[PDB]
Amino acid sequence: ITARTAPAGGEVRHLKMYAEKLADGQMGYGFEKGKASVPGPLIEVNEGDTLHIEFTNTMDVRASLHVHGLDYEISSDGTAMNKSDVEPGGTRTYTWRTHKPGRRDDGTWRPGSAGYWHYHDHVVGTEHGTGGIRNGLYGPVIVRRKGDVLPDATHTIVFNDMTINNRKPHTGPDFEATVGDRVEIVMITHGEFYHTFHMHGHRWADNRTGILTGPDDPSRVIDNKITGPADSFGFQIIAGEGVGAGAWMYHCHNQFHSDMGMVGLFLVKKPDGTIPGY
Amino acid sequence: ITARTAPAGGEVRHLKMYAEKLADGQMGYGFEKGKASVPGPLIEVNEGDTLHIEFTNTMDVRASLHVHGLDYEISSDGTAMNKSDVEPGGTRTYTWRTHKPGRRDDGTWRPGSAGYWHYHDHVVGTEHGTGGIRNGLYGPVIVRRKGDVLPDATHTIVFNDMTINNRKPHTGPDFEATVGDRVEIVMITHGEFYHTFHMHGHRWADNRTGILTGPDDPSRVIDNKITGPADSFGFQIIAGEGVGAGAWMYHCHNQFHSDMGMVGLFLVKKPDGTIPGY
Amino acid sequence: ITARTAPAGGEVRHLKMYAEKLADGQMGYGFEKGKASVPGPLIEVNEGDTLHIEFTNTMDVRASLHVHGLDYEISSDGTAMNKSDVEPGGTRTYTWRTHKPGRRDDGTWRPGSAGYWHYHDHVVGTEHGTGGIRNGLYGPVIVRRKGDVLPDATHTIVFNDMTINNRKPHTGPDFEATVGDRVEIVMITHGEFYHTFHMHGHRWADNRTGILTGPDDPSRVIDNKITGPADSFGFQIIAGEGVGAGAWMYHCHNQFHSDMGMVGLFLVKKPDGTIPGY
Ligand SMILES: [Cu+2]
Ligand SMILES: [Cu+2]
Ligand SMILES: [Cu+2]
Ligand SMILES: [Cu+2]
Ligand SMILES: [Cu+2]
Ligand SMILES: [Cu+2]
Ligand SMILES: [Cu+2]
Ligand SMILES: [Cu+2]
Ligand SMILES: [Cu+2]
Ligand SMILES: [Cu+2]
Ligand SMILES: [Cu+2]
Ligand SMILES: [Cu+2]
Ligand SMILES: [O-]
Ligand SMILES: [O-]
Ligand SMILES: [O-]
Repeated sequence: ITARTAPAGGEVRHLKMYAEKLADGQMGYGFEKGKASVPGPLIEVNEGDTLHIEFTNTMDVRASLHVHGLDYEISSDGTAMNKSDVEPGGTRTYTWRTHKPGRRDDGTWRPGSAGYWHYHDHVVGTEHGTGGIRNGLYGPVIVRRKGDVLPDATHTIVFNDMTINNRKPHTGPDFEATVGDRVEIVMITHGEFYHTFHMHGHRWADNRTGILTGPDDPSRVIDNKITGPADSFGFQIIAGEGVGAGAWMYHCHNQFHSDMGMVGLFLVKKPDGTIPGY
Repeated sequence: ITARTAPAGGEVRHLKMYAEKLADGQMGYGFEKGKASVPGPLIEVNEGDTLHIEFTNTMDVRASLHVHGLDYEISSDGTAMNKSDVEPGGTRTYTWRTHKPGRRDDGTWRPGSAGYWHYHDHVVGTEHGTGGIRNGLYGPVIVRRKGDVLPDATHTIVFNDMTINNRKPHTGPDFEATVGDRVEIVMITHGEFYHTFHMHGHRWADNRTGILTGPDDPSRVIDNKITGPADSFGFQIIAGEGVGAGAWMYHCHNQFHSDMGMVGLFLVKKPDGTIPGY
Repeated sequence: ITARTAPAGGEVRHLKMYAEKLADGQMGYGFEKGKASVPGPLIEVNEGDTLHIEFTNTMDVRASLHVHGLDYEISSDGTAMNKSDVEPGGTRTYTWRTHKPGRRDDGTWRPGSAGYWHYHDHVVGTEHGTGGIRNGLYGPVIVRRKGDVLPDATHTIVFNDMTINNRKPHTGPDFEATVGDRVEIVMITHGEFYHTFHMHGHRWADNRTGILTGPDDPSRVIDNKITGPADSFGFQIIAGEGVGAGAWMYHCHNQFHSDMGMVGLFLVKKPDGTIPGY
């Protein structure tokens, strides 16, 4: 493999995180005060890493951090129930652990933590984070397995109710690649709606990594994936592979949601920077 | 594998079953008159087993027994259309067969019956069982393949419209386990709604058994599964594996649905019997 | 395998196609003028084939042809944005290529084009084809991989909003087979609703072909499949295998949708042409 690959994990990483109310009314996570995003920052790690996150709630209401997929103790589940949220102005340290797969004492196979996951608030608005999530308190988490192929860039598309990334309808987000790039997309759904994520000109494997191991990988290949609230998948694609440059559309294929604004562009450029038709 | 495993099938099993109207308005299946449950009793069998069920309808309206997954002749499909429902007070013997996998004469591969299946009414309220299903006429069916790992206990979570197991909003069901137990979940959806089943602190394989065969199983690992009417999956988890004891929440992650009551507790206890925080 | 298998692709195929406004008000694709259908004709090809489709728009409104899964350049994505639709009375040649799977230069594994795909309009009603798709501008596309088992017949079932193949509620379509026939279903969903496709007495593998490769194929076996707008899968079944002849119901298991009309019959006949109960 001429491509970069993920190393074996086992680091103890540290991370400061904030929750901020944004001037537009939204709420967002950030790694630096004043630099909060919706979606929030991407956290990326290797199976075996441990992550300590000193999370500071800079808001006037309680807020929390809840993650999918990773190992955490109940003290870190981010729920009011388990006394795990954070009061206004407070600071709590959360810990996420990840393990490699392997055989258990009983001969059964323990799955690893690798995958395309995500984190979100669990206590704003309701004890399930309905307000925090609607407001933008969600972000992606990637856990890589030793050997995983690494992309040239990672992009996060979140269908949150009937928006992408909390944007006004019909305003993207667009993003750009050059024909040939190894583009990784993290796709997360939130809210009370169901969607189908469709991408013109490109397809991927409906498995953990979006990539087939080889000739024996039985995973289906698809260009259209159904998604429900708190579902998260990812894939990698070769921008324009076999199809060339262009303004490639991505959208929710729900005809109503398409019409109502859930559309963006994957702008795959030629080596000279141009996009056929423009 | 030092865990118990399912034996080869081939038995001819007999079963008596009833449909009763319950004092609280609902309708339920049972194995003994006066002991009907919503969800109904679990039927569990091995590939190759045959099941003769003498089903007696103790209600004042036609009722039936329709099963997913297993082999049955049209006389046992449980529809009014094919004359295989049951008159009030009547008694009828349904037969379900199961088979092992193996090679067909044409060299193709016939799948076996193994899986996480279910049974429900088909003629109450409408010719599609809408009333019976609404009222509680559904139950789980497990078909095991020789060698399948057996659990310490099995639990059935049914998302029926916007309830769990037909319970009142925000009333569980909760279950208890001890850190270390092998806990099997049978998850069934019924009605006119779509859901995502989420479970804190735990994850499983999105394949037939919920378990990875080993290092080569390409099955994706998830903690959030989308489900539609009459969908049915299952899985096993090691209670608290890598995360400890606690009041672990499970719910539909549809923000509206969890707000409206669709939440339960998976109480994983320390060996002293306690649950962190209480 | 003593059943017919798909050959290696590589042909350059040519195809003429029309969009016709039908007298009942719908819009359909056809291969011959005056012989348009909803669903439109089945296009079927082998990995490596190229297909040039001279598509003539016979209607009073712009219309287009957009395909899932296969390779196409941006000049052929069928969108207004990319100047790829067809004006009334106009004629445009779209091109679809397909490729075999194989190893990329970087050691990674490029998936082939094989699958159960589909094509539909992208510019009638809205820039997402909401009108065309509503009216019936959709059809199936199969891309076979060398060695794929071929069926005795293929049938296409489209859940379009709350109809099957744009039919009036409770009017089928029905299909006939003989016990033993190898029957292929192409299942496609369009519109703004979500569905579960259920079939009595039969089951299939939730992978690309609906078939297990053999004893090592980890794919789940199911009889009930969730589906969203622009989703497309297919499978093969042996009509009546292990269950006998009969009037086998297929429907959307959404209790509301089946009550509301989304039901059809798979009439599996005895060798004497009869159907148990009639
Ligand atoms: Cu939660
Ligand atoms: Cu959508
Ligand atoms: Cu498309
Ligand atoms: Cu969540
Ligand atoms: Cu049915
Ligand atoms: Cu729900
Ligand atoms: Cu969670
Ligand atoms: Cu059913
Ligand atoms: Cu599109
Ligand atoms: Cu439906
Ligand atoms: Cu059924
Ligand atoms: Cu489409
Ligand atoms: O599309
Ligand atoms: O959650
Ligand atoms: O059914």
